[PDB]
Amino acid sequence: AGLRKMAQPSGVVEKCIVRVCYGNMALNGLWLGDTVMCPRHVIASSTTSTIDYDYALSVLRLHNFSISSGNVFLGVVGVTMRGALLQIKVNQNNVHTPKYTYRTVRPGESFNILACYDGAAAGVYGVNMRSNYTIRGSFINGAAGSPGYNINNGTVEFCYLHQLELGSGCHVGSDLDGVMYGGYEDQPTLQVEGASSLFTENVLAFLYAALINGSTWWLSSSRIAVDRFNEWAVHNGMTTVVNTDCFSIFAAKTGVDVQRLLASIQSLHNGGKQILGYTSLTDEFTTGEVIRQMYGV
Amino acid sequence: AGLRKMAQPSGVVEKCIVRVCYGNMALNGLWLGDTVMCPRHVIASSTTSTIDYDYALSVLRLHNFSISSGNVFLGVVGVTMRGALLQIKVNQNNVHTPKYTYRTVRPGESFNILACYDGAAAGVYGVNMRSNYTIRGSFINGAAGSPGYNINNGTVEFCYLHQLELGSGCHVGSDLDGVMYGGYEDQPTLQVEGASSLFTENVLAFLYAALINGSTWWLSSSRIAVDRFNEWAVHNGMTTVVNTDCFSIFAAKTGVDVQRLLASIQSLHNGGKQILGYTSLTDEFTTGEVIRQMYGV
Amino acid sequence: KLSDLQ
Amino acid sequence: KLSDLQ
Repeated sequence: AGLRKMAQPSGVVEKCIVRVCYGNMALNGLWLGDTVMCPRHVIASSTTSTIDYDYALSVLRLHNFSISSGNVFLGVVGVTMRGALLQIKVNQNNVHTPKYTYRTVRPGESFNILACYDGAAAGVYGVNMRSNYTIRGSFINGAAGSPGYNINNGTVEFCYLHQLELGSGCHVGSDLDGVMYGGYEDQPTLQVEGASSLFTENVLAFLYAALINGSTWWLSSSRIAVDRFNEWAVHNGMTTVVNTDCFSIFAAKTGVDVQRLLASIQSLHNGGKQILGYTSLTDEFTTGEVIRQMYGV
Repeated sequence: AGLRKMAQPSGVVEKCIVRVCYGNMALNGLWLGDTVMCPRHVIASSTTSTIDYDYALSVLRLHNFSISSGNVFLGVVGVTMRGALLQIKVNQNNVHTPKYTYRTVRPGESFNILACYDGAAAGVYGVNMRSNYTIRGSFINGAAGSPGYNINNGTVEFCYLHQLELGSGCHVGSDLDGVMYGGYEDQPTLQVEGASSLFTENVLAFLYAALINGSTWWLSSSRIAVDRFNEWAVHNGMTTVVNTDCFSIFAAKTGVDVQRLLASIQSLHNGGKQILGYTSLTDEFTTGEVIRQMYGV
Repeated sequence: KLSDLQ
Repeated sequence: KLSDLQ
């Protein structure tokens, strides 16, 4: 009845991971139907220089690939490049292909990361898309191609394929159409991520989950309208509040409306105490996650 | 780079979860072979007054049961009682039963919770057995029967079946032989858990992981031997340091030995600053966990 | 607070 | 710091 960052169960995704090797390089791939999706930088090597990917695809040789699902080798039939991904046609279907779609995450949305190494799932944990389009992950070299997914009502939505670690430690991926999140480039060049504003609706979900669990000292007596808050938010590293309907069930079980939380926020953005053992305001938790851990409808 | 409390992929355990319903009680159970393991308070009439389990077991009628895997309902052959669990024979064998063992975990050991509701896995996350034999989890009503497990070279060791939430909010299970962790009772009584103390070998693993991540402000110059630290430890809420070999690799990659961390542990036990995201010392990462997120073999 | 069987 | 392609 506390609050844990949680992953949705990973079984419907574990059997879609493969190892993708190309000459000296190796990373992970996502095998759906008869196609393996993987970061295009498996086919080019570069420490400091940029990479000419249209050129490296042209000098590609199919018989240089070596792809495996566990210890079973798959035959490479062909390859096209889509964005920062390779689409590799193989000689057989994955019979464990789930019912799935592709979706691109917006900032603030939560999703799960199946952390993979040498073509096998090793760990799973929940993340949240930051406003600068990075995530706070735990990846080392050889984890590229680790996928991110949400399970929505029986259907796996694949939303992320891991690409790189920015110089600052934050993690960047593409969606499964090959679009790099945030417009970052899959290059070893210097790239500094823009400022990350806290996603306010998740901070609201967090504060509500604090009340439901006891934390209440921070609650302000004042009350600010979404309109007046939103004029302030965009200059103080926080997003506007668009939908407030999602919080009515929290205002019920707590007796605090969103306007009194928006007033506390304008003070907390504060040395001090530990709200739910947190020192700053966290936007890791969506209204969804918080309700599914507190109630479960 | 990065440090995330992670769970192991849950796939090989997801197909073992069933819903166990008796009367107006409903909770989860663990279906291995032709038997379903579940907490015994599913057969109590009320769970808010003290329960006499020998009575409840005598007036039990198998036709009152409802056990299901998905929307497939299994029939109940027999029912015996072992500690705080029921062992329920069923007329159907689980073709998806993995290679499995039972193991009782000691304090300081990490494992995975598959959090289930109404017979279905909803979330996966990693926990660590505290010295008071409790875990800091996220469980609400309906969560009992949620298994804790570790995967080992392809064997699933089951070590935990969730049972109750103490008045503090900490969580208690039994092992799969039926024995409660820490001698707690599956009664709705006021129980107060003992003092918790940090498993200091995990705190060292965590400080090393912080030094790798480039966190180093907290390091100290002085150094204390293991035996001197151990007699301070037991009066300041920390365990004794027994095996120093576990860290044999971290020092190499960091150039700081345990004795330097021990002297640093004595200072932090502190001042408004953070380590790898944490504000006090955590014991929830084992050395074998940190090894994987830093290196991988 | 009383313990809650779950 | 340079980006790490991983």
